[PDB]
Amino acid sequence: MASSCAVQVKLELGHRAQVRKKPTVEGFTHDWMVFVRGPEHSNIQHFVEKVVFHLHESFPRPKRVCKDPPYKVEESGWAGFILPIEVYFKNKEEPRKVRFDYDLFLHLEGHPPVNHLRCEKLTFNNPTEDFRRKLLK
Amino acid sequence: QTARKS
Repeated sequence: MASSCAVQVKLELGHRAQVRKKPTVEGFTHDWMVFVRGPEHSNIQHFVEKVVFHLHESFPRPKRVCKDPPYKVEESGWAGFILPIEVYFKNKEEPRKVRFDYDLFLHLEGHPPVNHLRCEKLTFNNPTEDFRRKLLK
Repeated sequence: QTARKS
């Protein structure tokens, strides 16, 4: 009653994009990889249920779902887009998910490859005993 | 950066 708890977890979202040696048959010029993980190789699976990357409609079966680490999608494409990522938690009370609009951008041929890192600090105010147990790993 | 699609 007198105490109160805020748990903070760090998440790392990022992506890599490189112009291919040769395009694919449809003219896909880049190979990219997008991911969600924890800093310093920490294990977020303790509290992460699944990660859903929402690709752009032009990909076959755009809803890419990783239920286990590594939480990443490897694709080939030709243009950058905004990529909704949903992170689902091993809990039962709101929030059960968190959403980020991830900007999956590509550089032009002749320009340096992308290696991008985006930080996010999530704060859970007074979670359940079980959920706090897993957040703390 | 390259083109973007919507």
